[PDB]
Amino acid sequence: EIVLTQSPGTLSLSPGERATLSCRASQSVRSSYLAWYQQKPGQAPRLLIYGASSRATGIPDRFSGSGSGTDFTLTISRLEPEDFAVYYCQQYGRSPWTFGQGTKVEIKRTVAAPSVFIFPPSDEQLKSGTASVVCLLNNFYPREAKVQWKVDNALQSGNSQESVTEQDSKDSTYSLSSTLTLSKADYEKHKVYACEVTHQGLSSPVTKSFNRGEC
Amino acid sequence: QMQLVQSGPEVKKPGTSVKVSCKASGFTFSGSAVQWVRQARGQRLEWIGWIVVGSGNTNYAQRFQERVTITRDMSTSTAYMELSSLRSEDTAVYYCAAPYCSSTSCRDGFDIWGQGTMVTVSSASTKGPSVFPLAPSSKSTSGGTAALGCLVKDYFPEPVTVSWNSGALTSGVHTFPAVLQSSGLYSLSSVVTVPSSSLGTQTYICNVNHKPSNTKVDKKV
Amino acid sequence: ASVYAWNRKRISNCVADYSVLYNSASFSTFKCYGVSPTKLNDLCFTNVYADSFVIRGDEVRQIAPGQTGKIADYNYKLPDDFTGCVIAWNSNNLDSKVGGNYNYLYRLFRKSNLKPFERDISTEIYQAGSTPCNGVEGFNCYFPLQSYGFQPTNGVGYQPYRVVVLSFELLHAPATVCGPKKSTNLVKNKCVNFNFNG
Repeated sequence: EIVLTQSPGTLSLSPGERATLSCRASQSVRSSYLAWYQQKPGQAPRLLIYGASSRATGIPDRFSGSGSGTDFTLTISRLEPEDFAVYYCQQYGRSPWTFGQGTKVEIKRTVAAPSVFIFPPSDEQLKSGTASVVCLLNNFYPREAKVQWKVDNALQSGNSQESVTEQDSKDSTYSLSSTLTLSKADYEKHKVYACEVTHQGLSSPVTKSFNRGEC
Repeated sequence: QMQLVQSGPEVKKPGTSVKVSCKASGFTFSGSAVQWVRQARGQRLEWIGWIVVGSGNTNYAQRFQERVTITRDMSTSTAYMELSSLRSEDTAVYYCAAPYCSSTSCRDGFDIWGQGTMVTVSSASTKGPSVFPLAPSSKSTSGGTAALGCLVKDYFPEPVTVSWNSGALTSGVHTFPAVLQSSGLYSLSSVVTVPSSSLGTQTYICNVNHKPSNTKVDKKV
Repeated sequence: ASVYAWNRKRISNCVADYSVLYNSASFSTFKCYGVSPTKLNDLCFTNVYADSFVIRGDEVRQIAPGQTGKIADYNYKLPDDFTGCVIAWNSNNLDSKVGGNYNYLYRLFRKSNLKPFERDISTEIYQAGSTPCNGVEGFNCYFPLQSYGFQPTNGVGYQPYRVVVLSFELLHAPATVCGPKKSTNLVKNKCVNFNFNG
């Protein structure tokens, strides 16, 4: 019954500058009834501001909510390098209580270093009758990263999933572990294997390849 | 101390039913209220409903308007959430939250949150893991920095703990998130970046541990 | 009435036949504080107030001076120097019917504890938070009355009971509310030891 859009989708402040996340309501709400939480990866969210203006217990002095009649904003006075996480709005109108889309603030200061790597299917796996190929783009930046898969010099359709890491502390960079698997006979069908990436700092894909019977 | 102690993880089946409980301790539970929320692995949060501990009045979301029943026990200070006609597309983590309310007056926000229980629902029974090598391609990858790793494929259920050289090799390790296959079994890869001069010199072994099957597998890469 | 509106009928102007009613063959509980239950016929008072309500059998034990719980805190608190009797008997034959009985209410929330013998019948929305409820029902704005789930096929624990509390009060009064005086037939023409009316 109440819609809580949350923009901007993501934010990139080096730790310490002054930030604002924003959520909005399309109906009537009692201004003390919208609260903010942050959730670190793997943990339950903690209460930060209730009443849209009152800090809960233990929260730093550095934050303060704004909370208009239906126009809501949480001022960040600074990022203390912990605070890079997601945040959520939640309303208590007599209608069903909803949650926002969730906004994530990422850390920058990360040299984009995408090294495209390959790992051929093993011998006992081919024995097993299925196929798996691994393509690892390590220690790269930013979140934008797309990899397509070159086979037979034409694009093949589905049959590939994705898995990415969250920002490691030191390098701040990302890594994607994309596995392209295949069937049995069609694995013994095509000769040319590849994985290629389109990147912001890497304009030209490596498009690394190898052959059947050679590695 | 203000806290909730919540239930344990479970594995459930399509068409079954589950009941989750979380106890309250450290505050006057007789006057507070409890709401239940669920969240998939990295999605927008989802609200279920809430119940007043004292009266017992409830409230449910329109999606779950019919197939959820929330109960409570005043005697032992425990709240139960029951899900009926469960399906495989509800695998998520369930949190129960309640405000700190102590006998005089109490907060307008849900301060206390449980640790959350993960409820897993798959037709796959108990697969067990299988480690595999990632041949460091000495033709191209054995230059400066070189990477090898292990492939943990088709295991059920989570989690699998992977470490290298019995915990000695910790820098440069990348444990990747588990992936759910269409077969119902989980899968993740663990790689490591090492100097090419020591890729052949030092032997690299990964210790893949899957507690549900108690499987301990080491593999030469 | 519901226990939150306990009814006070000032019984008086009449012969106080207590030890007459005593053996009604129905009373589960009959506790008399400060006066002998079988000699109450001889110990008589100025005014007797019969405070009647209906509670569930698990809650009767709270109805005693100095007791604590839910009934004695937010519905009806007996005085700590109470001198009187308490009467209660099972009444499930009457006050429950198929489908339940939801015409009985009892207060569930209150800011401050009832001072002994205080009646409160407000319908205001209880505010357990820190913001004005401004006459608006919702979170932190609760209605204070919860009904009773009276069903004839429960156990005795939730099974309805009727309760009457006779509060014997005594002032500097002629105290007409007293039990019957027995009489013996007239025997004449013998040296007897009489006691006529006075």
